[PDB]
Amino acid sequence: IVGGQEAPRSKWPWQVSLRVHGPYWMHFCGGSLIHPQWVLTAAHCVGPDVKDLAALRVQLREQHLYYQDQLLPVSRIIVHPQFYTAQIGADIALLELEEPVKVSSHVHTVTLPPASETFPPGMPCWVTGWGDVDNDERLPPPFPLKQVKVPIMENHICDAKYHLGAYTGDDVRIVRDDMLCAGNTRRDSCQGDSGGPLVCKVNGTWLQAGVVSWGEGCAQPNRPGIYTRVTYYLDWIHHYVP
Ligand SMILES: NCc1cccc(OC[C@@H]2CN(c3cccc(C#Cc4cccnc4Cl)c3)C(=O)O2)c1
Repeated sequence: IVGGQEAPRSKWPWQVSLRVHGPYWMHFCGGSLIHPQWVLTAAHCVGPDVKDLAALRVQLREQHLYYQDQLLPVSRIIVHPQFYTAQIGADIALLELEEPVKVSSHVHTVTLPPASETFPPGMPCWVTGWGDVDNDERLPPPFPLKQVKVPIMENHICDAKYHLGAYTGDDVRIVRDDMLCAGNTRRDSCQGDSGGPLVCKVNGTWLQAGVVSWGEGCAQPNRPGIYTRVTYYLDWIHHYVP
């Protein structure tokens, strides 16, 4: 997370950390709890190549990475079948936990948006994670969960931005309809936040608008952060999640 601050302990009870086996179980992506047994994340965190489930664990909301881990194994990794690269799209995946977790005020699910919600510029939205705090700058110990409020940019304006300083013809769409843009040169997600949630408060309820997906670096001019647009994948999600 670039900009913003440490999250208060009561916030973002759905945030999870994805861990890969090594000298220690290291954080490499975010996710969100959408059902007591299911985690939503980015396909690029776990694909397109099939990896060994044994080498993956999920950590539910904690204030600091690593201190008091309770790591959870995964029974299934379901990756959207359209996925092969983040720039193309369908950058979305589901992890089924081996057990359903218990929920409380401290750890619970996020609400998914209705098919119709567009998330227009000016909506209050936050992205959260334990990712880089600037380009090639990791989150320092003790690894607090960070949050930042990010401004939504309409897709067409984001797409135009992405064409500035680029050779790509204006009619070749880079920022696609199944994607969403947010952030600026002071506020953004970054490497290590991938797969985590962008949430917007709508009529008093937090809805997950986006999954952290890609962008050119972090907080760079004319290069807002790009998120998988959750509304586009609701039917797919509901094929697996009760
Ligand atoms: N700040 C959000 C965020 C969050 C999490 C991970 C993030 O990046 C992870 C990786 C790094 N990377 C990347 C690296 C270098 C250059 C480019 C570009 C471009 C471009 C420019 C103009 C027109 N067309 C195009 Cl395709 C893309 C990317 O795409 O994914 C970003």
